[PDB]
Amino acid sequence: TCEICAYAACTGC
Repeated sequence: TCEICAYAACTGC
């Protein structure tokens, strides 16, 4: 999912 931190959910990024 967070392959390139694609989604807003992908925090830290």
